[PDB]
Amino acid sequence: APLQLGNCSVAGWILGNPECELLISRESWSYIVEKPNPENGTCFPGHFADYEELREQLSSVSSFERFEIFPKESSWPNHEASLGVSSCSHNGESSFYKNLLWLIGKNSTYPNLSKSYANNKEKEVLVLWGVHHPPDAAEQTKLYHKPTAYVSVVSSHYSRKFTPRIATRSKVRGQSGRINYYWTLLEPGDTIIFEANGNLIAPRYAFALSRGSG
Amino acid sequence: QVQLEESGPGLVKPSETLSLTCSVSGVSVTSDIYYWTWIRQPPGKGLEWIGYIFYNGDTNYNPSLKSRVTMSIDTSKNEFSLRLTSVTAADTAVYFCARGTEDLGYCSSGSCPNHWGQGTLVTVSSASTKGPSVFPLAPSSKSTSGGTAALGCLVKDYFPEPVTVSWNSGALTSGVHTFPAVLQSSGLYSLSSVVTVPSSSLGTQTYICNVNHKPSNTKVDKRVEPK
Amino acid sequence: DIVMTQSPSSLSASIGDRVTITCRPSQNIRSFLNWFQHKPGKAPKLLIYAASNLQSGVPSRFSGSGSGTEFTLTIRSLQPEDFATYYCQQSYNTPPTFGQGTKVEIKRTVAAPSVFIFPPSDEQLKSGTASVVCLLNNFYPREAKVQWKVDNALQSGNSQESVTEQDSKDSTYSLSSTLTLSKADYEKHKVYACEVTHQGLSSPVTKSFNRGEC
Ligand SMILES: *[C@@H]1O[C@H](CO)[C@@H](O)[C@H](O)[C@H]1NC(C)=O
Ligand SMILES: [K+]
Ligand SMILES: [K+]
Ligand SMILES: [K+]
Ligand SMILES: [K+]
Ligand SMILES: [K+]
Ligand SMILES: [K+]
Ligand SMILES: [K+]
Repeated sequence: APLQLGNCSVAGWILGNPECELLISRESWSYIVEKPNPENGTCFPGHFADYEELREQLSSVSSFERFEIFPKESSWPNHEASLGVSSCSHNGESSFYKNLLWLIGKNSTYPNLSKSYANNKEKEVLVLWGVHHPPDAAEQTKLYHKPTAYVSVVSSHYSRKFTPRIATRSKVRGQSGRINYYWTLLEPGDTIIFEANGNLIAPRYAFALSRGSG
Repeated sequence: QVQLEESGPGLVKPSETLSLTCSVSGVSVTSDIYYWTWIRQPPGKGLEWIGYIFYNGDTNYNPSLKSRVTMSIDTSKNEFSLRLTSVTAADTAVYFCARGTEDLGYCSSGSCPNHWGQGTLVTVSSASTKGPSVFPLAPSSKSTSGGTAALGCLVKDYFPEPVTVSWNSGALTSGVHTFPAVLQSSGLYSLSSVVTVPSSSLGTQTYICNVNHKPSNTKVDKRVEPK
Repeated sequence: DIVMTQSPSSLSASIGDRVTITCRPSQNIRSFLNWFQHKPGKAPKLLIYAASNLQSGVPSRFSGSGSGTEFTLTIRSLQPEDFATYYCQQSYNTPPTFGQGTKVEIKRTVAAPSVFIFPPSDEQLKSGTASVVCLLNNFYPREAKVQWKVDNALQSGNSQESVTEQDSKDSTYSLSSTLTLSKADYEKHKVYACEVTHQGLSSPVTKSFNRGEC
């Protein structure tokens, strides 16, 4: 069947833009009908890696199951989460993507974190995350309590290291900083590992899925 | 915050090389995210992009400028620069330097300068520098016209642009009109500055126009007095 | 190569009016379009980024809209400080390109010039050239006809005009006409006259002087 995204882009839907949640749910579909110009997507500004590839790889899907890869209320004992940002508002209140978690310091510190997930499911798992690039050194210290930071993500088929680039960008949706979005398909039996000492927009919801109508 | 200020030769002869320097303050030219840009506005025209340069050495220049375009970056002075060769009159322009911030989600690389300097005028001709003569435009003996009289100064026969004019060392600004220069048939420029003042004040108040032609180092204060 | 066509090229509007400036590129450029404001002798300022995003320090009256092949800058309640030339800029293909510009001026009521004539200076006269100057002060609209008459003969080709930019407080223009003559010829004539026609004058105004007679 077809998957309808209403006023939303593939990015807004798959990241969980707060305005892209009333969507009629679907565990399978043959194509993605999306508007030539969706209004709701990356509510927090940034570059979305490999985006056309993701649209194509999600265009036809035989099984699609959301699951809490890193359970929000139980997986982050030493960090807090942002309560929300104005550019991602819902019902007149600051919010954020449903599928990511904006980790911030706790008790004036941001401890090193290391988090792994082994795909014991028997299908590919789509994992999505982001890296925050604050507009100035004062926001960097305010959230992450250190001037520089590292984010690392590694699987048997994905490996990349990220460094926040602190600089004032032109405002987009009122925001001078940026969040760049990344994703990978974790194969059955592989493990993905996240390591960071700051600037990680962590995965909260991931997706077990069967690409292909077959 | 960031301050960018262009400096350069106000006058350059044809077939010669144009050199221009942007002094950057508040941020380091060593950044890996920020890019540096030159833009130009030919007289009477709009805005033409010259090119960009990144500290990684990646650069891109406007095809229109063929291969007369060079930019460089001086980490020691925190500056960037532009070099343009085989200059013609078509290169006469205000030159702008600008910073941008790499942002691939909303801009192609090095293509969105967002903090610009005020610009600097570069005239290309073989003509010679020359300072101006300043003459008084006296308030006429025919006074009490509307209770208001007009006086001023004529600044004639100079090259190249620009000239600046003030009155009473900055104390008189209301009612001043300093006109844009015209290019006379001699190839020299001329302009006038005028001011309307109460006719009541012609005997008591003193009025002086301060003119400055930096390229000839001419600074002149001309007393303007009632006829 | 991407050619940026703006409309209109100039416009006059009243304070409080809603102004619309349009930009069409030669191809689709998505939202890779920015708008700048430029005042003579000042640094250009980026008002809108990526089609719709307000920048810091820019009043909420400024709005940007559109995508692909049509863009619109809207200024909702025109203010005197909005006097400027506006430019759209495409950031989609390598040679960044700007529209030709749209000059914004202020519409106001008709105002007649006050007219003044200035004989050449004795100082000048010592150098062999004579400049006679005519001043049209604080008028609107900009269109005016200034004719020089020497001993009642109409001149032509021996004068040059210059006009100021619109005044910040009264939205008026001022203008000078300079008549240039040899000293020898100046000394052969007696009656120098500047004749002014303007919409605010119910008939032409003439200011004149008699050489030698103050
Ligand atoms: C969603 O789109 C609407 C326009 O329909 C816009 O007003 C709003 O800012 C967008 N919100 C998010 C969270 O994307
Ligand atoms: K993107
Ligand atoms: K995107
Ligand atoms: K924020
Ligand atoms: K980096
Ligand atoms: K804003
Ligand atoms: K004179
Ligand atoms: K007229």
